Amino acid sequence: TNLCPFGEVFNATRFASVYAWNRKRISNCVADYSVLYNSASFSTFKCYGVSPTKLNDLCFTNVYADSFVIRGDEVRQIAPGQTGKIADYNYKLPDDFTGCVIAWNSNNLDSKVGGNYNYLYRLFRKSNLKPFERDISTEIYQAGSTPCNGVEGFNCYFPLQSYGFQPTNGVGYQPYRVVVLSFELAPATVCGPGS
Amino acid sequence: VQLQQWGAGLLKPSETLSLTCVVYGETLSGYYWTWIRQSPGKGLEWIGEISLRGTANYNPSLKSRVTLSVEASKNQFSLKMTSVTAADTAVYYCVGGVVLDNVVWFDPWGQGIPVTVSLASTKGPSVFPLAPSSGGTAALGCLVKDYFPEPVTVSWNSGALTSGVHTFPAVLQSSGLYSLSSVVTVPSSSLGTQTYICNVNHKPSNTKVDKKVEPK
Amino acid sequence: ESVLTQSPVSLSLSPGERATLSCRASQSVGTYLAWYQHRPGQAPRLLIYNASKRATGIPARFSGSGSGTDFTLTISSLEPEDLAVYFCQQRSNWLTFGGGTKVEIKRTVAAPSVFIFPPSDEQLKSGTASVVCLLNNFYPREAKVQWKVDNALQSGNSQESVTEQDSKDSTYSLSSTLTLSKADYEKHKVYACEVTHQGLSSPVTKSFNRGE
Ligand SMILES: *[C@@H]1O[C@H](CO[C@@H]2O[C@@H](C)[C@@H](O)[C@@H](O)[C@@H]2O)[C@@H](O[C@@H]2O[C@H](CO)[C@@H](O)[C@H](O)[C@H]2NC(C)=O)[C@H](O)[C@H]1NC(C)=O
Repeated sequence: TNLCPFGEVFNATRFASVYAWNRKRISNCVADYSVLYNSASFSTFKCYGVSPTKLNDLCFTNVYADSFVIRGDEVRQIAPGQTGKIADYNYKLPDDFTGCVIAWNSNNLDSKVGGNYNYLYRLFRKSNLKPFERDISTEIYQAGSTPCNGVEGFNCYFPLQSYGFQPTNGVGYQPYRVVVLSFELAPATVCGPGS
Repeated sequence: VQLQQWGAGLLKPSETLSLTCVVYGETLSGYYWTWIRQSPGKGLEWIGEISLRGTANYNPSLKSRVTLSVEASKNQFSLKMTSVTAADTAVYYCVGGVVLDNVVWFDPWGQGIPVTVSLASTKGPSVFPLAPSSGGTAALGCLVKDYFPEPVTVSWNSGALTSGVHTFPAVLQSSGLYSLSSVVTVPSSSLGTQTYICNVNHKPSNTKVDKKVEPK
Repeated sequence: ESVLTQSPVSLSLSPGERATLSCRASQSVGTYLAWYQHRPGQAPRLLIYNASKRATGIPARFSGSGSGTDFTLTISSLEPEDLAVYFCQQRSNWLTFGGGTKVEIKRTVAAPSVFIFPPSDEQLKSGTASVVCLLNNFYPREAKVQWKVDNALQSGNSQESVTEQDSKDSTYSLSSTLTLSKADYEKHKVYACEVTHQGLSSPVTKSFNRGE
């Protein structure tokens, strides 16, 4: 009875940025699930395609835990069929996404007085992302007709932009840690206590 | 999203322009904040832009005299010009550069603060009452005469009277100082019982005079 | 650098009509065009971005079209609040703002309400006198104001000021100030202000005696 290391991804000391989201393949274990849903410390717990209670008695071929950090007003973009700077250039969920989107406020951790500018997010990109695509390219983006010879300037902007996280920010502009569980469904390797 | 703005309005033809602009209700993250000015009838001229990370883009004409800055702590960014001439007298806007479909446009514009550049000193506005002397509709106002430089803010009853208030634009007199008048149409019977007061404030001279108008 | 030209320079259209503003480019730009609206006493806004995409919070009346070098902004129904100056911008290589087109609102002929204000006793103690004549709500803007001091027409001692078109009734307002010295003000008695406007069948005169 080896439970899945959900404490290693949810409580993770340092979280990766949304443009370079961290995926941890979870396999060969039993998912408690009910322990995560019982905790009231999460501000958003939306599931798609599968009921959270039925997952406690079901099995899947593989599960993936995608963890990153965004802002409050951007959590609504972590959902199937969403548009925005996060859903198009950073983390795109499929229109047939089968899983759960979990998010909670982390203003007392990732925010520092004077500003914590270590979390980044892609601001420019010539085409929207594919579902579950990950872009870490630091290539200078060409906005206008002028060629961009790898030097920043007018219509020559660095694609990544830093977040401004201060404890004095509004409730909708604070750092929120998001964990997305993708249920890839071959023999099943992750089951619930029911089975 | 709104933008507050500070800055001096009267400088000498050899001093230094200094203007700051703070952002409220929005972190200065996914924006390329810029300064844009427009001299009277000249047309808009793009001064320069800056981001949170400090990257600076400038106009090739005034690239030598402009030194932008950014204070991510106070959510503010400044603009400084060296050796400002008389041709620099314009209304300076601080504008935010949105990122809409990979094209940086200018959605959150600001009101703007004019910077008059002249060796002449500052003057204080003299407020005089225009007392009411038609049928059932009287007219009164205040006269803001002899001041420099523009602008001045005029409000009636501390911003509580907004119906029928017409504030005329200033006109440069032959003396070199400005003069304007703000009038309001009020009911005839409300003159005796109600109290009408105009509130004038001239920031370049720190003058804030409140003058009450009464019938003669 | 590409230059932007706007046609026409001024448009006078009544409420409920369709105004089509053109912004031509000297070089090829594509879809890197945007239309801005500058209200008379307010900061400008962004109406159309990317030559066809309507910005957030913009009414559906404003619609952009065109690609390449000829763009058109079409206001479906002019409302009294749409009285403003509209200019275009391009971001194909360098930012070049357009010249600008003023949108004027036509309305029914409104006769002005004339008032006259003698100089206050505080200003008379200063040594200068200013007699203010007011034309409150009128259309069209053309209005002749003539000052008479004891039936003597004055010319070079007056300066006028006109407000922009109102956002509610689309009417103007004019103020004519007559600047005289304290001595010259008390050397005469009758001070009148005659106004000649289109909506008035006969010129209206508002006078006052200094002793009253
Ligand atoms: C995230 O951590 C909290 C805090 O837990 C403690 O510190 C951890 C580093 C680890 O040593 C835990 O065993 C500690 O209890 C967890 O909250 C506790 O979790 C345990 C799980 O066995 C539970 O029995 C307690 O009742 C929880 N206490 C409170 C106050 O909530 C939390 O469960 C961790 N998150 C996940 C997803 O496991």
